[PDB]
Amino acid sequence: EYPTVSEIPVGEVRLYQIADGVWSHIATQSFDGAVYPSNGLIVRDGDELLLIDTAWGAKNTAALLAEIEKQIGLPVTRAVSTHFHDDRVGGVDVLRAAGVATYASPSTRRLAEVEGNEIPTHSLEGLSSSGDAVRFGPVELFYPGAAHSTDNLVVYVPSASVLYGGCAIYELSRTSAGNVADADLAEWPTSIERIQQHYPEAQFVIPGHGLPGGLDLLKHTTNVVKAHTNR
Ligand SMILES: O=C(O)c1nccn1Cc1ccc(O)cc1
Ligand SMILES: [Zn+2]
Ligand SMILES: [Zn+2]
Ligand SMILES: [Zn+2]
Repeated sequence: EYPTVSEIPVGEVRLYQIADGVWSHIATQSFDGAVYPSNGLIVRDGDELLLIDTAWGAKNTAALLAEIEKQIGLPVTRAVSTHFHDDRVGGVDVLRAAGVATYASPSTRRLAEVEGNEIPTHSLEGLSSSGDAVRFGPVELFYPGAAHSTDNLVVYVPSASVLYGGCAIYELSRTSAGNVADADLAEWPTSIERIQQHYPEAQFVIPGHGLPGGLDLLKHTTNVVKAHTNR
């Protein structure tokens, strides 16, 4: 069973194997009195690991590295942050001090610097235009267009048919929008459409928060976004 927020003390990290050589990591963080679960991804690349997104803070990200060594035992050599918010880049300095090469799009690096969030060291080129895709080792990176944020990327694992949608995709159990201060409401459903059209073969779909599912998370997200648009 997939872990939920009441099962994870803030400061601890769970791993959940999705497929051969593909895990999610789950952590929790408090914000404005409430506690929120958050996902990232781990993809085996030969005898090293590619990390997708931090565990939302320095403390959680150190625990993330320790759980990975405990349960997997392979080195995390590169990390990709899928947008500039703290649940994606919070902990980047911990990754760098551990010798992880940290990556993000120029768009994400630029926004992180303006917000005051931690800044991934390396730039991911070739992703500035909606529909752009580039290979990054064992995954494909895809920029669907602005949605939850103007810079959000999605990540696809072709060997396992795992689509990591990040925060542009909502879990089915989430029926209201949430933190859309930085969203492009007008373009969000169009960007989701681009994800559908580019990865129709996806078997598993991982949201940035909550329970994985299939491609029906995409239509669900469109519904929730349109309802918030019509407030
Ligand atoms: O929406 C987001 O992307 C986000 N990032 C940090 C906090 N949130 C809001 C949230 C709301 C409900 C949840 O189950 C989980 C998260
Ligand atoms: Zn976000
Ligand atoms: Zn988020
Ligand atoms: Zn729904």
